[PDB]
Amino acid sequence: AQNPNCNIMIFHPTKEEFNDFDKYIAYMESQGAHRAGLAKIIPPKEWKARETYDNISEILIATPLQQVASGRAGVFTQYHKKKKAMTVGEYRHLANSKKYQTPPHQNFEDLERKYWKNRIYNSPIYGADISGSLFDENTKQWNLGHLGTIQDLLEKECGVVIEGVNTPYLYFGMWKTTFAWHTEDMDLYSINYLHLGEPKTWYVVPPEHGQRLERLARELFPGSSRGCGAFLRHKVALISPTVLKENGIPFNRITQEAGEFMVTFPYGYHAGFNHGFNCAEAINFATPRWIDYGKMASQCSCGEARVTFSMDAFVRILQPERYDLWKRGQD
Ligand SMILES: O=C(O)CNC(=O)C(=O)O
Ligand SMILES: [Mg+2]
Ligand code: NI
Ligand SMILES: [Zn+2]
Repeated sequence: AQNPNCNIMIFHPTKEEFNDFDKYIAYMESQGAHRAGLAKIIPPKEWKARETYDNISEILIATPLQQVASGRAGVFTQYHKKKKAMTVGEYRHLANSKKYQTPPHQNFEDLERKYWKNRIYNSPIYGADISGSLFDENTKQWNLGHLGTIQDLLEKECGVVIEGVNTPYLYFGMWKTTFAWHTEDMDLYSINYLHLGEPKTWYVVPPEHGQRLERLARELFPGSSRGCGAFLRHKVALISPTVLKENGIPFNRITQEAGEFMVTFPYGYHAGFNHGFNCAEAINFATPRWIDYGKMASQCSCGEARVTFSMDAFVRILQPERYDLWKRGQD
């Protein structure tokens, strides 16, 4: 069995290997990359996402989100307070202000220490989940707006044509902006490209151990667990690496830098934080290997998770017994 310790793997495809996206995902899996839940892909030196980032300041962040924490430094939830719209140039200036900028630090490990010590005492503002793309239309390789759609994959594997669309999302971050512990909708893959700016640190639990994380989370967030049998679908709970280690939960960590891709694999729980002003693009995708994960994915039916239009068909076809309850939670 390849990668039996479930380490995060880093790949350096050549320009020739970068042509065929599906084939390269399958290659990475042949080497055991999925066992980690997360892989890094460093593009060939010949590749670029677009020519420059000099002309992005007028993009609008219609609903910036202030991430307010409650709890203790290593075990907390966050809620999202909506703020007034602002442009990317306005947001960048805000991120660089004395109130929000990255503190002085020695290296990524020192900054990680500072994040976990101090995150809860601040409320950073995240420009998350903005439909759009920064890939040039002429970029033919690993262009996150030109991937095969999940609806087409389901149709190819299962024969059933379904409604829905699959487009990318932009994320504008600042110091301490945080993504809570989660797997993707319907335990899909994700791919994330860090277009510009400061790094993003990731934590991940191997898919084969995801239920260990869920059991810890039920213990640590006991009111939330009573409220909902899949409350990590709410995307609000954080648990630090120190707490994970104290409770024997298997996990790994890695820092993504500008110009790098990360892939999350089906049922790979992940969480993390941004080092400073940055912009990422991400989208969900599927492969044949996903189908069995989609059929077994947990679902939130309490009302909190509320998701896209396109998840309806995935539940309806892959999980018909759960469909009626889940759709009630949507309405
Ligand atoms: O970058 C973020 O805030 C969160 N991204 C992801 O969870 C992802 O790409 O799957
Ligand atoms: Mg612009
Ligand atoms: Ni994710
Ligand atoms: Zn719920």
